Amino acid sequence: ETLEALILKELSVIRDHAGSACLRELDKSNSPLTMALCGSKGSFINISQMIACVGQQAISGSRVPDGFENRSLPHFEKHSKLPAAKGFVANSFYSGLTPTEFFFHTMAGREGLVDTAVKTAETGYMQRRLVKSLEDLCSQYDLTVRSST
Amino acid sequence: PGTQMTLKTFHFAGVASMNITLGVPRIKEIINASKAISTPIITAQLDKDDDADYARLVKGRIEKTLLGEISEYIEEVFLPDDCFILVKLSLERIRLLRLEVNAETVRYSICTSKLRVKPGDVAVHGEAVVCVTPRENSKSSMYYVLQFLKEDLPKVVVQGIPEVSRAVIHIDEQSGKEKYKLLVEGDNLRAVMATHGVKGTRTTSNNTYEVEKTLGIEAARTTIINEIQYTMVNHGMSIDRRHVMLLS
Amino acid sequence: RMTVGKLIELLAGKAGVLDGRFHYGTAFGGSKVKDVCEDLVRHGYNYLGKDYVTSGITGEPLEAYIYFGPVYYQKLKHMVLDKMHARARGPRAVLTRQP
Amino acid sequence: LPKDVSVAELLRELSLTKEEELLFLQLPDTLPGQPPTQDIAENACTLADLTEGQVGKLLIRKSGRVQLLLGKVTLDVTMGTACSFLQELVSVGLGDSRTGEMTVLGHVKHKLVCSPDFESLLDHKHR
Amino acid sequence: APIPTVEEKWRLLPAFLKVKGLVKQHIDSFNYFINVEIKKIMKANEKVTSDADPMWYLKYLNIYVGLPDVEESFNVTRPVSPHECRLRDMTYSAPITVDIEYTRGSQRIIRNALPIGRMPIMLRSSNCVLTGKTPAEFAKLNECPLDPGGYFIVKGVEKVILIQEQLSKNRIIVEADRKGAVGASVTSSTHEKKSRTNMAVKQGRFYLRHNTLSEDIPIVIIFKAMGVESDQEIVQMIGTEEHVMAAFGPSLEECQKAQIFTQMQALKYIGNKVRRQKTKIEEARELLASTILTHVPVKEFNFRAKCIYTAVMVRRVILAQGDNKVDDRDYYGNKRLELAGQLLSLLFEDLFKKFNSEMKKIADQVIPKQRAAQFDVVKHMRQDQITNGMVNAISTGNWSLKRFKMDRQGVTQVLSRLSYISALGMMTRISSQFEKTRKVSGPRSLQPSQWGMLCPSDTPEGEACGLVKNLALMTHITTDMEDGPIVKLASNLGVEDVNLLCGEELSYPNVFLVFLNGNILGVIRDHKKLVNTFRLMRRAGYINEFVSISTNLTDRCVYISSDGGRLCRPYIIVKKQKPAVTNKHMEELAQGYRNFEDFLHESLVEYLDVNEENDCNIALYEHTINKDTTHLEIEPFTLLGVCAGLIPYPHHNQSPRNTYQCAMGKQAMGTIGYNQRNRIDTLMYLLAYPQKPMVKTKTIELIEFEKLPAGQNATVAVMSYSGYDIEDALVLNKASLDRGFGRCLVYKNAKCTLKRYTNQTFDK
Amino acid sequence: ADFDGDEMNLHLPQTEEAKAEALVLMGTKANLVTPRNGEPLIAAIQDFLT
Amino acid sequence: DDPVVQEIDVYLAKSLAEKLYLFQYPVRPASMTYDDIPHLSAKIKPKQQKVELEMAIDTLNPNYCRSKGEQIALNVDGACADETSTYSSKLMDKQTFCSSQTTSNTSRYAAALYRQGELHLTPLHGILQLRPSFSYLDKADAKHREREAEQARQRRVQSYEFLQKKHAEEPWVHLHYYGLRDSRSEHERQYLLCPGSSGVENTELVKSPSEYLMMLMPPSQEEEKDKPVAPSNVLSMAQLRTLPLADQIKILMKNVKVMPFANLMSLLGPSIDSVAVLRGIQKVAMLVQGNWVVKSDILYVLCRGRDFVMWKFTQSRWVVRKEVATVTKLCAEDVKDFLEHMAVVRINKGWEFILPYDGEFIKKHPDVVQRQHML
Amino acid sequence: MLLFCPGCGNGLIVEEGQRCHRFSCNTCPYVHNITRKVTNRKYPKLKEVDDVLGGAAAWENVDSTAESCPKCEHPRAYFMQLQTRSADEPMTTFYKCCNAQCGHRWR
DNA sequence: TTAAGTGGAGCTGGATGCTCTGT
DNA sequence: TCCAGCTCCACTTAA
RNA sequence: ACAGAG
Ligand SMILES: [Zn+2]
Ligand SMILES: [Zn+2]
Repeated sequence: ETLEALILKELSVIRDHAGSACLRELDKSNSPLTMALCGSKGSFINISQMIACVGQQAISGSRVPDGFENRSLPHFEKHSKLPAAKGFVANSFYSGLTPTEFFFHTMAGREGLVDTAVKTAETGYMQRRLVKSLEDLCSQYDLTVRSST
Repeated sequence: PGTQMTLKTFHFAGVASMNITLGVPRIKEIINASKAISTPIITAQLDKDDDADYARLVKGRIEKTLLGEISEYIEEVFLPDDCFILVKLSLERIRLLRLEVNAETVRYSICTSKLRVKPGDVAVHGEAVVCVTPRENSKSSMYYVLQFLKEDLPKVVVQGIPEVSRAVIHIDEQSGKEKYKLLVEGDNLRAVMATHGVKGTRTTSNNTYEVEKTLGIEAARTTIINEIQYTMVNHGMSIDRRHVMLLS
Repeated sequence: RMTVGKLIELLAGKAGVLDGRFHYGTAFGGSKVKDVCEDLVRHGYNYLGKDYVTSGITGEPLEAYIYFGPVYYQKLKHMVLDKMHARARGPRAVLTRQP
Repeated sequence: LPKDVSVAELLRELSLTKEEELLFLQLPDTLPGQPPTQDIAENACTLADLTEGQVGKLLIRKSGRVQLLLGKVTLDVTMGTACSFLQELVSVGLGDSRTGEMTVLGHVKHKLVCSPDFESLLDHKHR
Repeated sequence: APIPTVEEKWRLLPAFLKVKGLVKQHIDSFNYFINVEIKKIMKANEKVTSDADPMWYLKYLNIYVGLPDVEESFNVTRPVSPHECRLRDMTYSAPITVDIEYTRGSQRIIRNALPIGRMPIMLRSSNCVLTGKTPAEFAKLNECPLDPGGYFIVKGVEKVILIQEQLSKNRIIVEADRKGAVGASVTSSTHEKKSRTNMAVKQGRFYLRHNTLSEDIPIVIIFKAMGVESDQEIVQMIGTEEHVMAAFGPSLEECQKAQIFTQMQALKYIGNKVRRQKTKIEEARELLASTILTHVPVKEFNFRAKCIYTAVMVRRVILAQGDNKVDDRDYYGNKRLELAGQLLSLLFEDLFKKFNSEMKKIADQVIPKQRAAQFDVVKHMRQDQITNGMVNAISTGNWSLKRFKMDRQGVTQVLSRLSYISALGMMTRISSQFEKTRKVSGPRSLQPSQWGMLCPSDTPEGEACGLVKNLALMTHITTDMEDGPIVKLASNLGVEDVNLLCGEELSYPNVFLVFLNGNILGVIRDHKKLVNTFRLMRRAGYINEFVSISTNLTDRCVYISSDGGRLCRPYIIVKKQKPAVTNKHMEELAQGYRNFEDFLHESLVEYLDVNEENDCNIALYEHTINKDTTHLEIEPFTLLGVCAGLIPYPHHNQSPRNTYQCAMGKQAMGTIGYNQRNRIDTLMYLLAYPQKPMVKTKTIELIEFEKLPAGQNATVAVMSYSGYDIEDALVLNKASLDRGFGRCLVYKNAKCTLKRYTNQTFDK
Repeated sequence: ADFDGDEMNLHLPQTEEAKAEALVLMGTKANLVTPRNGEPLIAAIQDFLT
Repeated sequence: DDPVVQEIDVYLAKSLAEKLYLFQYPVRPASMTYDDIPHLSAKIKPKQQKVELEMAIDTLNPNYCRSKGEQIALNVDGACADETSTYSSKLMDKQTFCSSQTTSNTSRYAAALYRQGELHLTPLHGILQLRPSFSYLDKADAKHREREAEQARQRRVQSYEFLQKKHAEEPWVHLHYYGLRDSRSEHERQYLLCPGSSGVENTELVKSPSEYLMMLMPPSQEEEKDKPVAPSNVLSMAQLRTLPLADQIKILMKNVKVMPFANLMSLLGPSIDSVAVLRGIQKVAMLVQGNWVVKSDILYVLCRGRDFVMWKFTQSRWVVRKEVATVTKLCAEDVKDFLEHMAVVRINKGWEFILPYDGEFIKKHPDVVQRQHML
Repeated sequence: MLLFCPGCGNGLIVEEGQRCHRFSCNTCPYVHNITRKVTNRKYPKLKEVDDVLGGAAAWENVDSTAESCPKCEHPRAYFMQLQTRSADEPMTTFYKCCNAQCGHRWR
């Protein structure tokens, strides 16, 4: 777990120092740069991710867990904790992705999709309980807050 | 904000450990007001907060320390006149861990919820060895119960609090100072407020039931306010304090 | 949303209608960007699709260049003529006298 | 304890001591023979069909290979799971209708497991 | 130095699509059903016998399926096309003909073709009229050359038996309980009986639980019931390590507290715990020989091979409690897929047994009572027991079989004809096991075991995200093998029998077990020679090419899986850093000298499996090959399925965008087929002037999408105009819509029946 | 809402009191801030910020 | 490598082939043998081999608590009955052993007494495992319980009671035990050997390695090949090696029974040598002065009329005349099947065969200069 | 420890006789008199020591004529040997040097 | 010796998002 | 699939 | 009862 912190430190240096090297060569009147400076749609991470370097793909906080025995895919050697073999995508969205990087990116995206799809039964019941418990409260004329009874 | 929280990652309370339930299940655990929750934390402040030598004494004073974790070899000895179990305390690792335990303390830690062994059955022949002569339990048990105590006696506690799972010394980063707070993943607030060396006037908790049982209803109200507002802040949301105040 | 695939489908289709090809967009391969940039310059267009545009309301040219090309748009089944709906008052249920 | 190999077993039983040792060897299911006028179907030819005589030559090679050359075919010989319990090779004789003799012949410690070399039987005519 | 590259390596994939994968899975399962399984079910039900009045018997001999027919008003019979059965709202079936041998006093009376039922014939199977035809002869049947098939026709609608996803039977699942304890379980399912057994460690001592016993009985009493009476042999079969004996000790100490030291005492203890349906001993001995661990066979009440198996279970629980290596259910070596044939086998078996029971009831009613004139049962062969059973179980979508306790719902769906991709995308769906019970978030994710077997992006968006999936482009689902030569080969490769040893050899460091679908074939030393020799015998054509092998080095097992319904995928063999396929081989494939089966025979292309590519090392491209690589990927665009093979440059997008296109691409307006005008459906959307795409994937050429497309090429400027295009809105052109852009047609339906009642009157 | 095949509902009140409780309480000009913290929600969006 | 060490001869013995068992004790280690214990009985049933031994444990040793032996003998035996009784005295003196069967067939296991220089094999008759019996505790429980307190289709063969009634019909066979230390044990240990020469050639074991691979691994209940090459040796340069022509000249001799030999030499393959492929092609069919046509005994109604009409292909270059076609004695219905598709019609000349006298004398081959008339 | 009867292979229990303690079977007369000292040592796992010695602990292993540390060549360093697991492990040696403008950790 | 008040363990009963759009 | 009440049973004190 | 859509 010490090694994981050093690798997630070093692989976040590559994304940040590669994404601060694309924003120094973009001219003004670039369209995503204008749309990120005015805050309308987008951010700097999106520009630096579809120009320079897509970041480390993380499923629930850590690197890509092993699905097979002691490795992530059959395409990598066993017990290897390399950057590329556990979810780091060295390419951007301009130069395309490789098959293992595309599969890891899809693993990282399906978690967002399934949290969006699980959230609906996760929150509305809680709001139903809060409304059925709180709805009798009313600020009165003598500046109190009293219940129904 | 329950629909807005994507149940995000990267949350460790700044220690790269001590995983905490945040997001929608944290608000769910607060408003359900249950008696026991996953991942409790009792954050304690130390009074003489200058040096780490003071912090590890009170760390070992509350953390669960097992007898099998301080004994170098635990053996049965069969004899032509007797049979017993012999435990030699590795006193070097007692001296390094800075603990208040010797053979007379281990004798007192035995006879607390173990098979009803008698205090006469346990002797203190040296300053390390502690022999336990077994008896007949006589309630669905044979005298060959030495195999029960051979794996059961290393699960008795000699120093610390029984409910605390683990603990970690936590530091700050600011340049003005360097002081040592204490993160206790446990479920006994009254025990951490009572050990010598822990500033009991300034320690808190996550679980509202322990705060209600120890400090009262008004501190439980303040804990509900602070914890709902902390969970809402850690996910990029912002609620005026009058709403969480009305809920509490 | 970071769809760069639309930005390359547009350019590849534009460079493939000018000389009668079907540029492949095969997964993990396909026609590259460097081979469709050179088929636009050979036919007189810009090498990145962006074209000089005179506007149609004022008659004066736009400042930025606009990015022309054919994209394959498909029509979906969700039409508004089969989703418009309005009840003032009408038939009610039999058990619960509500619509 | 280290695990012994068949060349290390067939070296100690001739060089270290001349004393005889009872081996218990497992052969494959069909041995490369024909049932001699046994009222047949190309069925299994085992040791319950052959006669007495030299049935084969056992070839121990350099670098630990042990082969059982049983005619035109070279088989392969490997050690089995090492048994460490009491095995007794006994005899039972029913020399009469309801009474007879039981005799113990010795003990069995080591095991051999024989298997055809499918790579060498396969490389002559592939499929 | 660059490794040399074969550039025409792609051409194995259009050769693979001639035979296997891409609805040919459904066809190869339905032909498997109607060609072997309808004979094998009839074999195990070959004779019915009346209880009263013996020396009377009905004997089935041979069964058939035949050609599709229609039974018209005036008893005239004629073959029929599938489109006539689409229009008239009738099923598309063929009469089941069976010849029998019965007794009317005269002891041998036989028939030749007795129609007992009608089997719904799936399209483009072996008995359909569409197979083996030329594209100009589909015109006389009103059928498309590109309509894939694999769907039924029942009462006018098109229904698809979907692919199910089920866990593998006869396998030891070592898992955690709700309370934190670690136990094991194995769903011992055979053809005759399904039942789950357990292994609970609730007090630190091992208990066994079952649906027959009213209380969980300790495991040492079960060992003493199964013929091993010494405690030493039981602890031998468990294990000989120190902590294993320490963990097992408090179970011997429980067994010695009771007076159980003898087999008859243990059976008398078990018989006092059996829920009642010679009692105490024999209802326990028949229980342990027929119901608990009912897939491990006992031959003549010899319980050795079941003792070894239950000791393997207890040892795996003991080793898994130390380090929490529980088995995940979501690894797809443990999932099996069940096609249309294996559901219709169960359905037809239950219907045929109910038919024989109804016929035996009629026989026992009219043999002892009525008349000395010997009746024949030909006058009681009612056809409407089998026909209406098949049609009602296909059309409604429930398969409630009382014999097998199977209570499934929602199997069949109506085949969607919105576009061409929607019909082809539905024939590759895999419904999941859990079916939306609770928000699991555990199997809804994307595990890495789905490499090349299932599609990454093609899933529905909403409540079924991850619970409805889709096959990849180059996958294959196996069927049940004959299981013959695998045991006869494994017995000649150094596998000792398991009976010839005590339990102490199981705990050796150099002794591995071998399994075959859950049963122990024995032990073996030098497992690498076993695995390599078995793979050479698989490549050389002796063992069938879908029999996988693997090695779990942690649990010390060498698995062999000859079972049916597991996912395979082809690969190119690599031997000492060079691919076995040369440019000469692909030139010989392009000129027509050979086919894909010749690549299978010559040890050039071999099928892998999800359990078997856990051992192997695969390179994606030829320049990834290093010295420890045994296989080469053929095409990496086969990772994406059928509906994601429309997307151009799909590796440049973000991953949810491909999912939203896999949702939208099944809903685009287009053209159904070449018979889209002679077709009367409930709802049909067409486009006026369709155009084929300008940037196209090779998957589009492989599934012939651009012969009948769905969409139009729009000239698109990308700019901000007029402010009516803020969030996803788009501004059209009035003079393009007037010229035919986006023009669509909507066809609907209105049917009306005019029936004649039981009273002789009629609608008019 | 996001205008991508999105449907929305409508409710016409039938009484004058239901009109006046909808216009004063539930107006868009009287609900420019969220009740949560008091931040404006009806404001500029994309192509009105760019 | 070469067999540098210990070319050990293997001999096969048969004198104990019906007598030799292998008993093994799963719960007794390999050091604490039963060589010293005084055995009492040795029982057997010869079919369904179930060997029950009995061994006597001594009493005067300190490992025999007599205070427990008196109690267990009082529990098992009647207190003073002794008419039929498991023990003779007032104590437990025996420990009875009960067998369980390992395998049914032992045709593959063989015991091996290795002497110097050679190794003798002897086939077993069975392997039995001998576990200590606990029947006397259940007999003690029996003495403790007797002190105080037109039928339908059936299945009995797969039950327990009929099984015990079927096994116990075999009467017991008693045997006299002779231990390892006895002098009879050395005398009956030499029947594991076989007397013979040092050089013995076996007229068995003649099967070639391909025949042995075919024998142990059988063909899958009979083979069916039609198209290894996707046209059956008929298209894709009209002949192709995926169905190997050198392995199977027969399939093209069935298919293309009329063809020039120069096409066969070009399409059979370059790697196969010349005189070997001439000997492969020559034996499968007839030849007519350099015209190879199918062996009619394999193709097709008798072969005698077929042999005489193949001689008619040798007689006249105008193959069969319409009267001589009747003389050659073919199937009169199948004259079009035998001659029409295989020849050329010219007017009033009968049939002109596809293959005239070709250049085999132009070919360098000297043996079918004279083989065609003896064949 | 489990010990099993050579006769029947049931599990032995310890009991007391008239002259000695005995291992005894429950199902056969076999007994074994404990004549001499017999033992069974578990050797369980001890605590981690990594974060226990750091930060100026009470070490004592330094001696007169002790070696200087290899980098600084001064004796301003502590060194110690400890068992990291149970005391059957051969003790490992470790040392740390702390000098002005110099911080290092070595093995 | 036993009456009694209170711990711990197993059983039981409840719950799990909002709508339209079609067959 | 997760979680509060209800009821049965050993476990000490006290007379 | 199933599939869609937001
Ligand atoms: Zn004993
Ligand atoms: Zn220093």
